[PDB]
Amino acid sequence: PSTEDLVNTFLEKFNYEAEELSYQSSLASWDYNTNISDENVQKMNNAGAKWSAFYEEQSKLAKTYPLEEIQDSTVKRQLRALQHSGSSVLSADKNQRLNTILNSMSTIYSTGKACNPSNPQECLLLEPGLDDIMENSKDYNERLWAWEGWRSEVGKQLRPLYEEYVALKNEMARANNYEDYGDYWRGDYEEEWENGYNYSRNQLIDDVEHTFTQIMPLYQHLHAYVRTKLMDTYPSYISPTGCLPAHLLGDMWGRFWTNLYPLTVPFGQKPNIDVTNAMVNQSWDARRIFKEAEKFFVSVGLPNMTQGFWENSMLTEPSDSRKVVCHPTAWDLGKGDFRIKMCTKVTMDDFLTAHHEMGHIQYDMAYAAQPFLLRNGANEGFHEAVGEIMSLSAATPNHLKNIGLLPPSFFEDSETEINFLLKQALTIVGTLPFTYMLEKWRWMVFKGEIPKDQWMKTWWEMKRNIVGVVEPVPHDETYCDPASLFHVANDYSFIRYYTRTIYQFQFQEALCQIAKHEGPLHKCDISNSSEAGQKLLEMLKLGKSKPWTYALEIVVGAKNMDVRPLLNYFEPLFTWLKEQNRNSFVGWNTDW
Amino acid sequence: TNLCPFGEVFNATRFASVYAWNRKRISNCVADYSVLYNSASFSTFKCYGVSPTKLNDLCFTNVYADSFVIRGDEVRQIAPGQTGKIADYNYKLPDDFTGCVIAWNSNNLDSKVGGNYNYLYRLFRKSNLKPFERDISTEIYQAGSTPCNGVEGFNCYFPLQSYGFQPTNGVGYQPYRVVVLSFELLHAPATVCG
Ligand SMILES: *[C@@H]1O[C@H](CO)[C@@H](O[C@@H]2O[C@H](CO)[C@@H](O[C@@H]3O[C@H](CO)[C@@H](O)[C@H](O)[C@@H]3O)[C@H](O)[C@H]2NC(C)=O)[C@H](O)[C@H]1NC(C)=O
Ligand SMILES: *[C@@H]1O[C@H](CO)[C@@H](O[C@@H]2O[C@H](CO)[C@@H](O)[C@H](O)[C@H]2NC(C)=O)[C@H](O)[C@H]1NC(C)=O
Ligand SMILES: *[C@@H]1O[C@H](CO)[C@@H](O)[C@H](O)[C@H]1NC(C)=O
Ligand SMILES: *[C@@H]1O[C@H](CO)[C@@H](O)[C@H](O)[C@H]1NC(C)=O
Repeated sequence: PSTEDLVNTFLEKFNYEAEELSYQSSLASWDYNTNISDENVQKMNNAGAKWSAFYEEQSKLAKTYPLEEIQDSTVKRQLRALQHSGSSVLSADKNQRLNTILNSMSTIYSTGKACNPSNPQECLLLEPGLDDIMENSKDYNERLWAWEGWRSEVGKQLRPLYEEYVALKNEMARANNYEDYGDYWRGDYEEEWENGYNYSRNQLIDDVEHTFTQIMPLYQHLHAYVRTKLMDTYPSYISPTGCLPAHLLGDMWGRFWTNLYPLTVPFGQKPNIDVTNAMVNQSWDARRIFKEAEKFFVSVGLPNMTQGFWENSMLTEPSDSRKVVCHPTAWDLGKGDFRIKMCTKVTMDDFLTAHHEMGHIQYDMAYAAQPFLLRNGANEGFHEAVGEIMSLSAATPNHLKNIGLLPPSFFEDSETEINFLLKQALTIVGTLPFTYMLEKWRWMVFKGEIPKDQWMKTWWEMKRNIVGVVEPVPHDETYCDPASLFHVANDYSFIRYYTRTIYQFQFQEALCQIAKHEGPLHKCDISNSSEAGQKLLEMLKLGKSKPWTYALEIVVGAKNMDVRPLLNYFEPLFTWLKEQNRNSFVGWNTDW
Repeated sequence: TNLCPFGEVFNATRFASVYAWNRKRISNCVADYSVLYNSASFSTFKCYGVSPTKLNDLCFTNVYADSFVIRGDEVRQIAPGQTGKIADYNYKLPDDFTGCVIAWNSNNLDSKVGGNYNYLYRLFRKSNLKPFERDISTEIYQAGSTPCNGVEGFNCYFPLQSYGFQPTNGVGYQPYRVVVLSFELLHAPATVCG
C-alpha cells in the first residue's frame, strides 16, 4: 500500500502504546512526587527508562518513513515530531559525553555553595540562602560578595564544560540537519503547510527583534524610575545617567525586578489589595479555592473538573504523613486522569496560582480528543500564557468582589492602580529585555559569531547595551556568568518567557474585546462571557494539530506576535512614568 | 414458562474482551424488560428496531445475548451506523438492528491497581468485520509487501492490543460492561416470551 497508509498504521500503533506507557510513567512519578521513598524513586526510574526506549526505537522506525511522501499535514506533523531522535545521531561515546557534561553542570549548580569572604562558618548553598540574601538585603558589600561568589566558584568551573558543550550540542544539531543548536531550538516555533500561516525558523529572530524595539521605550522609562529610586537607596554607586550594578537587581541574575518594589514603590503609604486576611476570616480552605476556580471556568463556558481530579489530586500538604515536593504542578497523565499537585495555602497568591494551574488543566482537557503526538500546546508558550490570563483576570478587583473576598463598595484609587501596574511591570517588563539578551547571546554563540576569547566580553557588552546593567567587578574570560542561570547550565530554552509574555496580552485583549468590556485592559474579567470561552476553546481544542499562527488567528485575529496589547495593558503606568522622569534622564551610556 | 434469568448474562464473575464477544442463546423461557429498566444502574439502555415497552409481554425468535467489556468512549461505537475501531474490527451491529444495548460502569470490578491489562481489543485488521462477525485470530497484520514471518517488525505489527484499566483513569478510559440483546423477528416460531 501507499507509504502514507503504512504511516497511518505505524502512528496508530505508536499512539495506542505510547499513551499507555506515558500513563504508567506518569502514575509512578505521581507516587514519587506525592510520596518520596527510595522505592518510588527506583520505580519512577524504571518507568522513565521504558518510555525512553519506546520513543527512541519508534523515532528510528519513523525515520524509515519519508515525510516528503506524506501528504495530509496532520499525519505529516505527527511523523515529523517522532522523527527527532537528536542524541542518537551522535556516536554513543559522544552521547555519553554530553550526558556526563550536562549531569556535571547540573550537579555543580545544585551542589554549589558560596562561603563568606570572612566567616568560614557562613558557607551557604545557592537556593537555601544566597537567593534570600540577594532578594531582601540592602547592603552593597554583602550582595556584591554573594554575586561574585556564585559567578566565580560556580561559574569558572562551568566555563570549560560549556565550551565543550557548545561543540557537542552544535554537532548534534548539524547531524540532525540543523545549522546550529540555536536553529534546533528555534524550530520549536517552526510550522508549515498553509497559506502564509507557515512560520520559518529565522523569522523568529526577525519577529523577536522587531517587537523588542516597540517595547524598548517602556523599558527605558521603567529603567529610569528604578535607577532613580535605587540611587536614593545606594547613592554611593549608582550614576544618574549610567547602567545599574547587577547585584542590586533583586535576584542573583537580575532576571526579575520584583523584589525592588519596596525600594521603587510609587506612593508607598497606599495599601495593595491582599485578600489573604479576608480568606482566613471567611474560613476558606484549599477545596474552596479550587471550587471557586472551577466556578470561574464554568462561567466562561469550559467544563468543570473531572471527579477524578478532585478524587486523586493532592491539594493540601500531606499532613506530616508523607514527604512531598511542593512546587505547584498541573498534570496530564493521559487517559483522562487530570490532576494538580500544590501545597495550597490560604493566601491570595495561592488562589491566583490555582487559577493558573487549573487553566493548564483545562487546556489539557480541551485537546484530549487529539492524537497523542498532537496533544500539546500550540507552541512552547501557549500553555503558560493561558494560565497567566486566568490569574490576570482573577486579580481584577471585580472578580474579588464577586466571590466576596472584597467589600461590595470598594473602589480603586489611581495610586493603588499604579502600585499594582508597577509591580506587574517589574516582574514582566523587567524580565523581557534580560530574556531577549540571554537568548540572543546563546544563538550567536552556537552560530559561532562570538569566539570564546570574547565570549564573556560580548556578554557584558550586550547587558549594558540591552538590559542596561553593568558588571560590579570586571570578569575576564575565566568567568562564565551566563551559566549561573539554572535554565542555562541545565540546557533549557529561555525564549519561551518572551513569547509567553507577548502572547498572553494579545489573548487577553481579544477575550475582553469579545466580553464588550470597556476601559483599562488591566481591569478586565472574562467571567460570564460565554463568547470569550468559545473563542478560547476553539483555539485550545486545536492543540498542536493546526499551525500555531492559525490558533492565534482564531483567537486574537493576527498571524504573528504584536506588542500593542501589552503596551495598552501598561499604558497608564507608561504615562505616569514619563511624567515622573521628565526631570531625569531616560537612557543609559553603553560604556558608561 | 420459567423466567429467563438474565442474571447469568448480566451479573458474572468475568466478562470477555470485545474481540471475543460472548453470545448466549435465550430460548425456552420467559423474560420481561420493564424489570430490566427497574434493575436500573444502567448507564446506557437503548433498544433499536422496537417500541420502548411494546414487547414487555410479547414473543420473538431466538434471543442472543452478547457480552463484552469496552471503554466508555467506545460505548457509542456499539450502534447501527458507527464507524469506529471497536465497530469495524471487534463487534459490528447491523444497519437494521432490532434489539437492545445495555451498558454500565464496571470500574469497581474490572479495574485494579497496576492495571487490569487482561481485557483486549483488536487494533488492526485487513478488512472491516461483518454484522455479528468474530475474529479470535492472533496473527501479525502484514502492513506492507514484505512478509512478516510471524515476527513483529517494520510494517509488521501485532493485531490484539491490551486495555489499560486503572481506577485513576477518567470515565472515557474507564471499563464499561456491555450486553447487547439480539431480537430477530419473523414468522418463525418463538420460545422467548414475557
Ligand atoms: C457572573 O455571575 C455570577 C452569578 O450572578 C456573579 O456572582 C455573584 O452571584 C450572586 C448570586 O450568586 C449575585 O448576587 C446575589 O444574588 C443572590 C441570589 O438572588 C441575592 O440573595 C443577593 O441579594 C445578590 O443579589 C452577585 O451580584 C454576583 N456578582 C456580580 C453579578 O457581580 C459573578 O460576579 C458574575 N461575574 C462577574 C464578572 O460579575
Ligand atoms: C509511600 O512509601 C511507603 C514505603 O515505600 C509506602 O508504604 C507501603 O506500605 C504498605 C503497607 O504496609 C506495604 O505493603 C508497601 O510495600 C509499602 N510501599 C510500597 C511502595 O509497596 C506507602 O504506601 C507509600 N505511599 C503512601 C501514600 O504512604
Ligand atoms: C458541572 O457542569 C455541568 C454542565 O454545565 C453542570 O450541569 C453541573 O451542575 C456542574 N457541576 C456542579 C457541581 O454544579
Ligand atoms: C442479576 O442481573 C439482573 C439484571 O437485570 C439484576 O436485575 C439482578 O438484580 C442481578 N442479581 C444480583 C446482582 O444478585
